Amino acid sequence: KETAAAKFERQHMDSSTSAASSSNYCNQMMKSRNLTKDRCKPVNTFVHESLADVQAVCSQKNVACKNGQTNCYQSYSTMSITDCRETGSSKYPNCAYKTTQANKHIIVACEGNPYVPVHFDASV
Repeated sequence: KETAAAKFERQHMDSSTSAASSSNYCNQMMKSRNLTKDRCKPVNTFVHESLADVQAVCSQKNVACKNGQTNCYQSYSTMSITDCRETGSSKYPNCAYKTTQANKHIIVACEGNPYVPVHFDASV
């Protein structure tokens, strides 16, 4: 299984593109990253950075995760994120998304050795 840090990578990292170049970027992109291989995942976010850049968020500002958990961290600078939200009924295998390209600060849930983003939580 694609656990914690690898699952973050799978779900989020899109470094090859600096931004959602299309209003339908998420539709295709979601597929290639294994996210929609069985079911069309209702909501997800891509993050247009390297892993190294996002590891850098884990030691900026400590925050609470959306549930209340103490192990989420925010960057002092805005990051290029692409929110992928299902539109017009996301059916398998023709998964249908609405794409948002935004430059917002990110909350990554971090741990491990070396200390790495394991889960993405919120863009603020």
